Amino acid sequence: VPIQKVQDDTKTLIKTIVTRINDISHTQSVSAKQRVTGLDFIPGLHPILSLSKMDQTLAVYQQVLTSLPSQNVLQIANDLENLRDLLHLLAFSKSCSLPQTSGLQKPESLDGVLEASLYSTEVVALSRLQGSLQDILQQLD
Amino acid sequence: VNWDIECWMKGDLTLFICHMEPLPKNPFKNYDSKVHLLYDLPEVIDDSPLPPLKDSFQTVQCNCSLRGCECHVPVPRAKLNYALLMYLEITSAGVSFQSPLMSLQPMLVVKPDPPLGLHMEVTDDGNLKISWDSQTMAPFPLQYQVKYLENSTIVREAAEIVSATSLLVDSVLPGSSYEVQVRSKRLDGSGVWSDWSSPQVFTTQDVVYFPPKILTSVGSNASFHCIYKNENQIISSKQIVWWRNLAEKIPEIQYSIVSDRVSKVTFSNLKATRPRGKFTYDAVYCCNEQACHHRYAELYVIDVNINISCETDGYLTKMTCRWSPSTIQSLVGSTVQLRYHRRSLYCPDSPSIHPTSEPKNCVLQRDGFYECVFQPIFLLSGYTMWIRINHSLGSLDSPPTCVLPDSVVKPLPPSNVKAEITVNTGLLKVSWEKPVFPENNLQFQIRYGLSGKEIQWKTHEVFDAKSKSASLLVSDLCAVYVVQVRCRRLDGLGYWSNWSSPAYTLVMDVKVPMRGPEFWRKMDGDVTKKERNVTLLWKPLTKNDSLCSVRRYVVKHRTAHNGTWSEDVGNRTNLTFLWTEPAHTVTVLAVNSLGASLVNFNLTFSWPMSKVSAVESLSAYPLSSSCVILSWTLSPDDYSLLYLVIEWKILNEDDGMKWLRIPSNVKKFYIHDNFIPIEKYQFSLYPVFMEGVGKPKIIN
Amino acid sequence: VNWDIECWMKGDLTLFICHMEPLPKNPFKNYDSKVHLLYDLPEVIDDSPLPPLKDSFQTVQCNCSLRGCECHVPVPRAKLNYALLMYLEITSAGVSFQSPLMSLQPMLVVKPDPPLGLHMEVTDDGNLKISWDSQTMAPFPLQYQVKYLENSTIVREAAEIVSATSLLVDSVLPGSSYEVQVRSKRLDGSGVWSDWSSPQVFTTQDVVYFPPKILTSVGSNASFHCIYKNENQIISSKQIVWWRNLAEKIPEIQYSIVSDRVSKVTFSNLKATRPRGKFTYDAVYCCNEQACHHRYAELYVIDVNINISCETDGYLTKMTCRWSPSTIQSLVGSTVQLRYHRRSLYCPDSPSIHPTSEPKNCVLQRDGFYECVFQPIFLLSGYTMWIRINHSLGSLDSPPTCVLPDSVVKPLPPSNVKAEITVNTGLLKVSWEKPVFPENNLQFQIRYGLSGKEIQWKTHEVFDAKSKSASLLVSDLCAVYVVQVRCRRLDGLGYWSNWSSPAYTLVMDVKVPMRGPEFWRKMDGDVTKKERNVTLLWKPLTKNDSLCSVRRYVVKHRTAHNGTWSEDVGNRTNLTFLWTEPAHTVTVLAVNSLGASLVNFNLTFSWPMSKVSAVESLSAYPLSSSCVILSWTLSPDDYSLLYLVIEWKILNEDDGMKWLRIPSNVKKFYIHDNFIPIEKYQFSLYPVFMEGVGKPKIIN
Repeated sequence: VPIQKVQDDTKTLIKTIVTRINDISHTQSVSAKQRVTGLDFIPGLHPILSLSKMDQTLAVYQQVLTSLPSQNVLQIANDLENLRDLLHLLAFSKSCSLPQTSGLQKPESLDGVLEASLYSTEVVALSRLQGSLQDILQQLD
Repeated sequence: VNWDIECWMKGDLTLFICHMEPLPKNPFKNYDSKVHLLYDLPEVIDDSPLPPLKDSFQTVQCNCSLRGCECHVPVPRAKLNYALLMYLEITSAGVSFQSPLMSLQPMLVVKPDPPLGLHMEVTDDGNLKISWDSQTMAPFPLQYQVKYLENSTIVREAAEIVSATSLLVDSVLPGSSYEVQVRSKRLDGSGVWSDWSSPQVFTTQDVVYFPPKILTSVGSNASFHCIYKNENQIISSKQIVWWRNLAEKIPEIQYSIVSDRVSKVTFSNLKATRPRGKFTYDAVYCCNEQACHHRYAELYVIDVNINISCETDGYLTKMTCRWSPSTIQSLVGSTVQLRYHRRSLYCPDSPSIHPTSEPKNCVLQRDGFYECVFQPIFLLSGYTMWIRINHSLGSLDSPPTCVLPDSVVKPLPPSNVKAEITVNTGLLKVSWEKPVFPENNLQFQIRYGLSGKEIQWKTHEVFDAKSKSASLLVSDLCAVYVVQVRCRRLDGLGYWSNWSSPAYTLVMDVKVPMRGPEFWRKMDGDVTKKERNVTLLWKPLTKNDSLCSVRRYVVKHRTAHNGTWSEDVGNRTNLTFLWTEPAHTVTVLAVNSLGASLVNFNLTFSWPMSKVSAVESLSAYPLSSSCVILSWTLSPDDYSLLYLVIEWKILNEDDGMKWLRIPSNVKKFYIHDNFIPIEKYQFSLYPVFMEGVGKPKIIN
Repeated sequence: VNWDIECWMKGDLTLFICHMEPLPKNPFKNYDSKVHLLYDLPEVIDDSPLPPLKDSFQTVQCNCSLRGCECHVPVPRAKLNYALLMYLEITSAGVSFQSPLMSLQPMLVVKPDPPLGLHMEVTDDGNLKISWDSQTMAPFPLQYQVKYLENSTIVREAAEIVSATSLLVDSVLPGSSYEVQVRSKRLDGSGVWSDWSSPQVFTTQDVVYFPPKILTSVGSNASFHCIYKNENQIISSKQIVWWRNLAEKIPEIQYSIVSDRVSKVTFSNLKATRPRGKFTYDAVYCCNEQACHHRYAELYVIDVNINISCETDGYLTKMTCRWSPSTIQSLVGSTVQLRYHRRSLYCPDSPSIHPTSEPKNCVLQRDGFYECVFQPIFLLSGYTMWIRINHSLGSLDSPPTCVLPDSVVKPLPPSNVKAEITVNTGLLKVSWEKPVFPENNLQFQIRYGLSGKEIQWKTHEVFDAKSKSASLLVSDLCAVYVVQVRCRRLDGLGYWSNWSSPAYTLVMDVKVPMRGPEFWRKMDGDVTKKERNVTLLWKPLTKNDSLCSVRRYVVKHRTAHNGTWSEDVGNRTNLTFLWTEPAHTVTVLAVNSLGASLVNFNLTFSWPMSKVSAVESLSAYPLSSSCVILSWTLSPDDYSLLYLVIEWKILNEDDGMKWLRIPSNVKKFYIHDNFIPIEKYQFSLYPVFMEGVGKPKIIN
């Protein structure tokens, strides 16, 4: 398959999910400056550069939101599984034969915070993934 | 043999327990030692030194085990204060040992049960309250010993003895655990200490809110509290910044310091809370300046309000109270109930949620309203009512409301509503039968309009509570009218009755047709014959002339010899009759149900003045295809002409004769008709007199 | 005492069974003979001649009956290959008999279970195929003996040994019965023959169709075979003529001779079977030429070409897939299931029926289709679709279809579309709000038209995905326009949005009137009177002069003394004013919301100039009742005539006034109006100048 359509597809689908999160989080306008304790297992205070690092961040994203019990979230999860597979494919299209290793996470502090603060957890989740994909779309160029 | 004996009264004050342990250990490993407790409970305190009879002691067989013997003495509660005389008989290896008689009061030696309901809560000053229940069944004071184990950054166990059922614990340490145990003992007498209760544990967070959750209403005032611990350091109240939903920082004007470790925030005049996507409240935050803890204080604010539409039936046997749950739908799990208290007097100016309130069943209709139907009813009793919504987080009430059954009455509709036309007056008379109602204090309303697809309803009110009928002016006396009568209480209280049956007016001739028709005559018969057919030619009466109707036409004739006679002509508008007399006049009457027409024209046929020509000249001037001028000159003779009649037709057309009576004073006339110029028109001007018709002037 | 002992390992390889029969018959009728089996299962094969210890043998109490003793020795499956040491202890009448030690291996002596699943079938060549199911648990090969007996006119019995699980019998005799029995035995070793299986009976018919049924699809090929037997003789395949539904002799070109007794017909490119009343199949008849036997072959051809349509919602929440079962109702009983596999990638160039498919639940509607909503949806995942028509004759799969949700997105109509006419440019500018969508790459289609019972819609497309408003050219600047917009994906994928709400512009005067009304005067007042009422008389502006509207008429007056002043006449078209000054200049202004008409008519009244005459002749020539020519001559004096104004009225009529301004250069004019020769007419010609209207010319 041609890679230009793949790139345009990535840009379009990511901005579609941007719209999804934006208008879902409408009753959830955020102040990005506040740090609440206990969601440290979400990085994102950093620029994302490499295919491996963005890939693993996204994998963790999926994993942490697996604890999140919703339905709009479930559709977003489908979206991200699609995006994860296509980023595998784009890394392949780079013609870099770097081995694609994955996994390597511990779901305990996540579940403690889950049983703690579902409200904060989901809202910071949406907001930080927003910022994450924002830096990503900055980085794709 | 030596024995150790412990006796205490059970907490239930029903059993006296004497626990026993042998001393020393195991010199008796294979013998069945039988221990008996012989007790007496004298009923009379008599000051006579008579020894008790040996047959008065009751014997209880003690239960002996490998660890000891326990003897249970049932003591009636009425004899707890009496002296319990008892002694022990122990039989072992064939040898009986009798203990000396002992006297005791079971009330003075009771072992209370351990207290229950152990709870730890934090005051708004940051101070822990260790709370437990007092034993109600105990008729004696209790002293409690409270052993707490502060498992804080500094582990602090202390056992404290209190008589109250709550303990003051100051300055709850954030991020710490606590183990507490409590036991009790009779305050007065040789109290036996109760066993230590189950340790209740209350563990703290580095940030503690109190009261953490708030359910409240719109416009109210409330306050949260915080104790912030930054790592191992408790953050000062001067340093705790409060936040709501972390999107709005609370002004420090609404902060307050109880103690330097304890921060408090204060709010006033709340409004209804909007769900945030799925999230449905306001999240308060305790933050060390910008250091916001992951924990929170949660605020619920709801708008308290609910109405209810109660209506008393016209038969005064029930109310139907109906209300909408549309405002309750926000909080899932909220259960609603209409609570009413009935009052023997009239409704107060301010309905109040009465403590003695009964629940009411209410049925949701397909409309989405809850229907509360009350039966039987008393019209003069004030029913104080409100809605109780039982959410999971407390019970809240709608504003109480009082309804009077007599004040919500809808009367029955007026009956026997009859629409008739008063004869010779033309007035719409509506008669009806009144609905059953107390005091007959009813105000009736009548609406009427033309019967048709669109009834232009006109309303008229009957304030007279004694009136059973009313008369209304109308303009058309020959049309059907739809009439309805509704009523309500004369004082205007309650509701209007629904409109009655549509009363339809019948159409009848209120009056005889106001005029007789204008007729002309057609001559069927040559001049030579003395007999000539007079084909009269008239037209039906219009609405005004017929008024309501012309049931028939009757042509009246007069002659010199035959006198006067009439011919019932009916609905046809012509009459051919033979002319045979020198003087012959014709009159047509328009007869309706009430009689013949009043005003009627006449036309005499006379042979001598059939020769008299009162018209000198006649001319026709066609203005257009739609107009022709007729002008004529009359003879200068003093002709007493009644009127002139213009007869015009297309020549060669014997069926195109058109006639019109015009006043005799007219000299030029304008005829409006579709005049075709190629057709030749015969214009004839007949002079008409009282005694006959004059000889006409004719032009072609 | 003598025993005939048989021992075998049970078919399940769990029990070793030793059956024992005493020899001879009945010398023992009243004694309890206890037979004890002692067996040993050594675990280690050690080459040491150490006798087995007497405490090692396990004793088995055998079940002895009047017919014999059965010994049940549990042999572990792991020890089936081990040496089973065996010896017997028989005690009877107080005497114990011990048999010599016996050694055997249970695996070598196994009696298998009988073969099961004895199916029977006819091959396409006309051969008689026996088949049965092998024992899946046997760890050793099984040899099968097959006994089949042919119940034809001659009874034939055959018993055959086979190593396979099927047997073939040649030359199926039509109208013959075959019963088969199969028994198994281990191929290697002294295996014990299994008991015969249940006999399976297969009776042939005079005509044998194989396959008698074919459930096939449209365009697919079906092959049917025959062995036709007439009476006692098998009809040769050369004589077999095939017929479909007995109404269509299948051509001999479609006849394939498998054998001298087997004729084969093969349908190719099969058409969907038309429902023949109660027949949903094509009946395939084997016939000896014309002698068609009453039995046939069933041919089922279904149309599996069902189109499935899928749509994605604008909120990007769900897929809506639909399809219609119209090709399925032909066969009653077919169960259809959509089987979906969601490929993680995009859809393949060739969608394929994926083995891992998932059952999908879909609803038949009132419209006859089946909807299939997919949730959650995956944007880049290939959703492979197909219906599985599970018919009783077999399951049929629709061609696999794969859908990517992006190309099936139907847009939301844009919100808040606004339509208005720009002022002073007349451009209908339309603004709309773009609904939420990915990439905003939206091609918008508008539709606009005049407001009325029938809107002649005009459309326009918006290719710029960034545009939010546009100005448009409309025909009527004062008529209401109705506008609707719909949007789609600019790439052409997805769908079009529903058309928006009708947008209505508001009618407003885009510009002032362009010309003032033509006004003449009605001259009221005696000539001897210096004061004379001047009744100005104009007419309302047209739609072109007013453009949209004129809100009021303003008459501006000018005098030498009072200067210039204007009088608003509003909506009125006449103005009577007194003439008092020698020169009074009057100008009527047509004013709308934006102001007065730019260019306006003027008319001056002057006593000195009202005496000046520029016309000497004027003649009325009646062309017809609809036209009259006025012919006149103008002065040789150099009168600067602005224009002439023709005045005509009916004499004796003060309300038959009509006027017309004509250019001053006119000498003859045609007045086209309804004209009555009877009445006398006043034709007046008005010379108009700078100084005022000169003295006019009037002809009767």
